[PDB]
Amino acid sequence: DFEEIPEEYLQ
Amino acid sequence: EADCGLRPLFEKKSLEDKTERELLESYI
Amino acid sequence: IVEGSDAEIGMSPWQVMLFRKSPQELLCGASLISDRWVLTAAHCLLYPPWDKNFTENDLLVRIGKHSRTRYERNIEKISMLEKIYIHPRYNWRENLDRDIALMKLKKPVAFSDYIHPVCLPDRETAASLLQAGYKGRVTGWGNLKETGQPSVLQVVNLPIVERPVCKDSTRIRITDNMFCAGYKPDEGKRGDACEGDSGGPFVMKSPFNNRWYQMGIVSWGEGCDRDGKYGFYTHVFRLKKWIQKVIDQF
Ligand SMILES: *[C@@H]1O[C@H](CO)[C@@H](O)[C@H](O)[C@H]1NC(C)=O
Ligand SMILES: NS(=O)(=O)c1ccc(Cl)s1
Ligand code: NA
Ligand code: NA
Repeated sequence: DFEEIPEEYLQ
Repeated sequence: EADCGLRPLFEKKSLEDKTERELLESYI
Repeated sequence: IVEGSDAEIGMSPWQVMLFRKSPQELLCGASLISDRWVLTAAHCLLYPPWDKNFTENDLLVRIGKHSRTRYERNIEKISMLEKIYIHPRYNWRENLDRDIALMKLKKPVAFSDYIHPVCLPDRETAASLLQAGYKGRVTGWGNLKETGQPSVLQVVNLPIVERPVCKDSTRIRITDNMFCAGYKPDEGKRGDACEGDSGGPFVMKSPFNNRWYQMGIVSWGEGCDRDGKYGFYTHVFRLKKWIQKVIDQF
């Protein structure tokens, strides 16, 4: 149930 | 490290959290 | 955390969430000990019996959080890992002896009202405070009961337990690198860490200098909040020479 985190932290 | 363990919203303001006294009272 | 309460804002500004990138999920707690170093339990990263062996690129750390599941825009900070260091004598085969790991961040985190490091104990603070009956504080986003999940960070205060009682509560071999905490069945209060809290901090507030010290790391338990069982914690001071060696070398 986690809100998506900004894509920059997954790049 | 110099400032470690002193919380901005508590110790740095001289405000006490709702249960820290329970810890102090146990340090007999 | 079982039988705890909601944390106050900024109550545990050293609390860190270890977050799996894919699938996005909570893995463990952790703590901030400087602008570039995070402390956790080794078993949060390496546990071969469960096929667990996370590498740096699998994980993120989220610092300054209160809500478990929300992205706390303008408050939390998310850091990538430069390097993981597991204690070389971490005993995952038997009893989780020396259950400690460090994570170096790729870039330093900015401190704020919500982000601030905890102290690590010196010998004298450890000797003075690690006594049966003295209470510490455990925090985390783990489950609310053994058999569910919190909206916000939870907090519980628990007494350190006499070593013979710790040993007599379990069949596991207890070492000097562990201590246990929790209420006894006859004490009429309850509380424990639970699944998802491991790796997070057990802290005590020194009455000598009014600073918070991390005395333990949430390590292991048999169930959660069971009568006659206790939570077990890595003894941070006993392993501090290794911490210092890692930080000095790297
Ligand atoms: C953990 O994984 C790394 C590579 O990802 C490997 O080199 C190491 O031997 C593994 N450790 C164990 C205990 O399996
Ligand atoms: N077994 S567990 O829920 O991770 C746990 C309970 C108490 C701990 Cl200390 S760690
Ligand atoms: Na025993
Ligand atoms: Na118990």
